[PDB]
Amino acid sequence: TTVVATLGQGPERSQEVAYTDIKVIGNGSFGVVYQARLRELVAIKKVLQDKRFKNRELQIMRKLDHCNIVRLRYFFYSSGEDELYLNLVLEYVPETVYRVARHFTKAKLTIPILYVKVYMYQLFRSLAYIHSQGVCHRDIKPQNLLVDPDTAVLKLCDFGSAKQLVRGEPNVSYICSRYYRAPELIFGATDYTSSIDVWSAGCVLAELLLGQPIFPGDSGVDQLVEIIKVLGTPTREQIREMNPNYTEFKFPQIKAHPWTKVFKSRTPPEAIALCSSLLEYTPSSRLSPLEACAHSFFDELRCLGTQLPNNRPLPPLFNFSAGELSIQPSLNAILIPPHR
Amino acid sequence: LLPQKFAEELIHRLEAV
Ligand SMILES: CC[C@@]1(c2ccccc2)C2=C(CC(C)(C)CC2=O)Nc2n[nH]cc21
Ligand SMILES: [Ca+2]
Repeated sequence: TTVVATLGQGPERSQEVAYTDIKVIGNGSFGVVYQARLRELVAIKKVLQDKRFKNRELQIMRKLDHCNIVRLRYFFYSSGEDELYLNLVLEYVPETVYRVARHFTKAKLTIPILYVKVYMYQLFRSLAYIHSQGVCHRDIKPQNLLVDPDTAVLKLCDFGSAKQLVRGEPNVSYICSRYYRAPELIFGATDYTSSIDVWSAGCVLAELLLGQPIFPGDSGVDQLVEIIKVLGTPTREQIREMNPNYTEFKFPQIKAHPWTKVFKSRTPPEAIALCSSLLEYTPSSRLSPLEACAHSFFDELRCLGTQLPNNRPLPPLFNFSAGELSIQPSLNAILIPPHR
Repeated sequence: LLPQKFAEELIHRLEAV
């Protein structure tokens, strides 16, 4: 099939595009996700859109431009039977962090620590950027992290849950994928911040170190239970920061599992340290995304001459825009290694 | 959704740990 579509980036410029081998990759009322070939493979998300309002995902993507965010190549509209569909044509990336992790778990293997570092730096850098653009992703999970199998480039994708969190506007609590859902959301907070993304990113990191989700809850309440069996019962003051409607209950006091006893032997200490700095009950005690990029755990990526395990160059890690260097300038000396 | 209902559920699950 062939269509005239609008360029994803730049001024409103039209381009005739032609695609074939259209196959459903995923269904659901959240939209339909196809894969097709243009001759490059591409992803197309078809979603029903109320004609009277802008598409939230489209506006966010047209506003982000970063090497660690999936590119919107084109978009076009469609009808069928006021029934309007928006079609987002996105850059196709062969793998996801989820697919890679499952290959390692199926093979009963551990992901090499260097790739954990390379991937998680890029996630944290991408979160720094989108947060600086006013966008909270709200669905950070391995299945939404695209990775190139060869270059180790990581791109965040699926902004269908994403939202600008405006101070004072209530937002939906039952958001994110459950294993990665921040505890304040499980407590039904509506005034949460973009630090829910950092909680989710901490869950990914732990998952890459463990070989399985850190918090595998089978329901909303069991998710809080899985978190508590690791972190211990939140204090009343932590509950107060999450949702003050719960400060007056008597929750049972469960001891924390020591962080160094949560992870396998030979897990790097700085990896454990970073996890504990991200996986904090109180949202404002979680590291900022840029703070996580500057963590000691990523020191290997800043060392002159560090290379990928398949002996290729590291992907772009230090080509910071002027905006990025303005986010938390006091980390700039750490973020930019001396050798520039 | 009611905090008392949710908290009571949570307390019962935590007690079983
Ligand atoms: C084609 C759609 C896809 C995706 C869509 C939504 C979330 C994550 C990834 C996707 C893949 C490869 C895959 C994991 C085998 C299947 C798949 O869903 N790569 C992509 N690149 N851009 C979009 C994608
Ligand atoms: Ca459980």
